[PDB]
Amino acid sequence: DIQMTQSPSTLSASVGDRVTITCRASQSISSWLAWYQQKPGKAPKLLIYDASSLESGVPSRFSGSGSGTEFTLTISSLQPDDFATYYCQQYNGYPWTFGQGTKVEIKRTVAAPSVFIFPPSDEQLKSGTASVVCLLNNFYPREAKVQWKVDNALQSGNSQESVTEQDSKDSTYSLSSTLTLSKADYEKHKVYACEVTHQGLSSPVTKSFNRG
Amino acid sequence: FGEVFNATRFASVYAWNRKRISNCVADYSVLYNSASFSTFKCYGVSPT
Amino acid sequence: IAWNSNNLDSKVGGNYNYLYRLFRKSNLKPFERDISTEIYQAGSTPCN
Amino acid sequence: QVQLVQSGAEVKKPGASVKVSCKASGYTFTTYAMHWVRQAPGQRLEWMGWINAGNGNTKYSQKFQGRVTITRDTSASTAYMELSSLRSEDTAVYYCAGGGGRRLQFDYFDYWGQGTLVTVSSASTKGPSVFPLAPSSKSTSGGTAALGCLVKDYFPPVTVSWNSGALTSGVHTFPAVLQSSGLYSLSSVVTVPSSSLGTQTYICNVNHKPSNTKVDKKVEP
Repeated sequence: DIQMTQSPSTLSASVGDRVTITCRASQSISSWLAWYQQKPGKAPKLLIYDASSLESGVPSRFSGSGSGTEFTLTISSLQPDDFATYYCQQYNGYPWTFGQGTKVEIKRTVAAPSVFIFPPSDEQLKSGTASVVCLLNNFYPREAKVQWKVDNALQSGNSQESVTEQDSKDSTYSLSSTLTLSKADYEKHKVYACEVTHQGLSSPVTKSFNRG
Repeated sequence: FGEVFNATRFASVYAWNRKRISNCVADYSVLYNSASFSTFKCYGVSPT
Repeated sequence: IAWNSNNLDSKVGGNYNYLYRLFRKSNLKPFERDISTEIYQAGSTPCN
Repeated sequence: QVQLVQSGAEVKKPGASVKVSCKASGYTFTTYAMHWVRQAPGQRLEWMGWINAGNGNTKYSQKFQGRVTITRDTSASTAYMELSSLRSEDTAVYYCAGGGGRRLQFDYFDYWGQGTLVTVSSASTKGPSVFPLAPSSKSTSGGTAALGCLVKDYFPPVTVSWNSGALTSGVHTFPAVLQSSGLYSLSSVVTVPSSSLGTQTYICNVNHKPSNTKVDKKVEP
């Protein structure tokens, strides 16, 4: 089967600029391809087909190129309506595949996070499972890292990470780290700490508490 | 044609039988549109 | 002019963008395009 | 302008089958090309198959061979999809695509349905448990502190609001996350100037329609 992988992955930009995307194919393609725009929570919209042609009703900015294997999309000026992922479709052969996803984000001086922790609520303590929330708000870089330190030990597997989507007005990112465990582990441990490593921060920052 | 299509006992595949049928007047109209044949098809010659 | 070309046209596993008529009532007067598609009627029980 | 619309949300159970369908509205049906494609959340799109809205042809995929089927109804001008032997993976969003128009076939999707949501689960409807997220004066940051309203172990996205639209600033509502138990969970949070901590009243507002529950919880710092 034909493999489709896009080398750029995520990208960066700012309004009124040009961007480029690469779509490489495991095999030779005779300029059979298309480019789809997909905003979050919507349906895909087509932009380019046959690797060159510009389909009607789109802004004239978009432009395809390329042949053989390495294929390229490019826009001159970066309008707001350009803020979403973009996929490449091959249609050289059978089962038709897709790319990986190439998103673009507005780029500005990094905003450093504000860290917050919440101890479990005693009502939750009645139920029988323990939940702990470590929070990060308004940090522009997305590839961050959070680790949990309980009784001066690292913790793995039992943590889940959920990251918001960047806001149009805010243009930043926010994150929650949740640590879940059964009661028997809870009182067994005395001190709890989540630690975050961030590009904007000068040094790794630890926030913590103990029971009561 | 009428009797072969309405013969009461047909032979099994291995013992298929022939008829050196000749010197007659075929008429494929009803045979074509008898509205009962689940599979009419052929080659070499068009159906019409 | 005619030249072989599957390196551009034969999407592997099968191309299906290319279709051609098979049944029409009349032979085709030279130099006409007959795009429209309908169903063919043969003898009795005409089909539309 | 051609448009495509289709069914609403579905929820099923392993081993079952589901039937999604989309209705067409095109200026002509010149061998139209309803053409299905699916998307697991946060993943690569995956292509189903194409029905020949002209007559009957049914080219299908190969990873999905032998278990998915597609048909269409001429008079209603809709397209029918069918999948069996479902399993927890096929949790996805399903799409109708096609609609060439000028030529008779393509293999690029130029008219997309607005999306159909399919969830393969083994659980059943359940209400959401709610706990407050109280801050402490330890972390008085610029005279502002954060605060939230957790939701745990529920199944069919929760609409969350604070004091029923009274608050709009700095609100944050994170996306849901699957757990090992097969139940979903969400955390929503917001920060306010700590000056108004002890003198104001904040209560989150949750609506889980598939269980009709409406829960409110005052946060006690």
